[PDB]
Amino acid sequence: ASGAEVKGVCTEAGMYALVTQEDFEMAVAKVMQKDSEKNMS
Amino acid sequence: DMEAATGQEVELCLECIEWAKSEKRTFLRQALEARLVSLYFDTKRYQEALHLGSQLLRELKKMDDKALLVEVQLLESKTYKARAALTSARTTANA
Amino acid sequence: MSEKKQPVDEDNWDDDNVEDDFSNQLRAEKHGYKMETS
Amino acid sequence: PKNPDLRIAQLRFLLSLPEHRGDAAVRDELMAAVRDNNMAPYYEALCKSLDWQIDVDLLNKMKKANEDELKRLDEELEDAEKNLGESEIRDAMMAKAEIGDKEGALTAFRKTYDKTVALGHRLDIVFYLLRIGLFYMDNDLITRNTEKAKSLIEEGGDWDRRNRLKVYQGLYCVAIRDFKQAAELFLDTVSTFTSYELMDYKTFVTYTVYVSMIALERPDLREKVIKGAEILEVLHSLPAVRQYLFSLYECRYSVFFQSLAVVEQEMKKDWLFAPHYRYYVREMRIHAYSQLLESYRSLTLGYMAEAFGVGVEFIDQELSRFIAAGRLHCKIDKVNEIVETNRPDSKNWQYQETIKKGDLLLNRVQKLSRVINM
Repeated sequence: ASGAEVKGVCTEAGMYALVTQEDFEMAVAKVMQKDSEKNMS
Repeated sequence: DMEAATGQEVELCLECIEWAKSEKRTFLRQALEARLVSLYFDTKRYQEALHLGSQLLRELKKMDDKALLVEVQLLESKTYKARAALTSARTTANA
Repeated sequence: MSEKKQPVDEDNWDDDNVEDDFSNQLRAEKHGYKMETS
Repeated sequence: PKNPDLRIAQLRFLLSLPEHRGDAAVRDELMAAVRDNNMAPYYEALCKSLDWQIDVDLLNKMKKANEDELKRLDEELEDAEKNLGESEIRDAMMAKAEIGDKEGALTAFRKTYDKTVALGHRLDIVFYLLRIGLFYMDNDLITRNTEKAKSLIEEGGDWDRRNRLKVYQGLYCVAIRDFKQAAELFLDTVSTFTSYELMDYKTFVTYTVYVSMIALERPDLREKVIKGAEILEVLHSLPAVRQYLFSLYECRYSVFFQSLAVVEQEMKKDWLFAPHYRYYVREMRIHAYSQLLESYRSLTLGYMAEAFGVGVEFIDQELSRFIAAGRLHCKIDKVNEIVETNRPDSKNWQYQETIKKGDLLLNRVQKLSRVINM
């Protein structure tokens, strides 16, 4: 990730809580999804 | 569900909790703890209803089960911060 | 300076002036016993 | 971990304010001494309470335990500073020395303030100086440490611990007759849920209301008590003073006086109030009478004597000495039993302050500007 993306995931996490590990998990989930969409392996 | 006979209800519940101390079944003791804290709210006990909910939820999000965690988070939101405990029950309930 | 003849010579401290002003009023039941006086 | 030591402070107050059963002070002091090594309770009871009916050796043994404890603390002082510790040798010794006699205190604060390095080194130091002060009814410790803190602790601090320091400041503001800045500093209600400084969040509510039924004017009253339902989810546990505050809006003076007697006895039997609680109740009295008369004028105390209970002679001497105390511009009689709405500031006073100050300071600067030449 481009350096400050940890800060953005922190922002995404705190938003879910509004900070458990699950918060940052869902944070990256918003962040990281797309990449998605298998069935092309 | 017979009658409010408070002489034997909370005592018989603490008995097989002590049997679950002596037999160590996880799902059975959690079944007994969940109704006991519901019975504590029936007379609305002040601290020990909250203290029983604290000592069980040290292990419930620690253990593997998910489904009864939604109820005991929700039962604390009645006895409660209550906006905060409800929202944590919201994000748990979706799985 | 004191060049005269005179060279011859908050816990509650804050609330203390009022206390001596409170030193004349029922210092701290007859208030509550007056309920049953009538 | 000052909550149980705050209960020990309440033990000292029970030793101090009620001299009814001095054995009860001896009781709980011996109960706190038989475990936790707390010998300071035992000397404290020896002094003021009973002279330790049976604790000559039963607590001298645990005093020797505290002696070995302090000696091994001061030995690990050198055993650990033998190794490198970032003021953590002295930090451990100050923490463990904050139990027995003032020996622990003098090996506590003489070994932290010299090498208090970061926010925590003074965070805990000032929390526990607040505790060593609150064990008695102190103010030098519990605010001089806040002075050091201002020099030392926060510097940005936490969104959590700094609220705790502020709540300490408010806790003394209600301990002292600083009837506003307590609730101001107790306005957090989102950062004092439960802490080793919060002897009881319900007692937090007690200290809060015992300054908010005065600081909070009717708008601020409803703002913090009513509107601020955050404390309500918890003050649901102490409905007596709560319902008192509820009447404190509708101005129900009968139950005002009932709960007034109640809270009077309560403060009479509550810490850090013994030599000062005198005003609060009569202040509530005069303040409520202010608005009650402010209703309108052609009214009687007897019509309110019902709300006063049988309060004709009661309020007779009461308001006599209260207006004598220079309070609550109004009019009332005995042969007529008047009530009044008066005292507008923009009648003369809003114009009298003008000279009240532009003569005070006028002559201040005058004499100040007199010695500039003579």
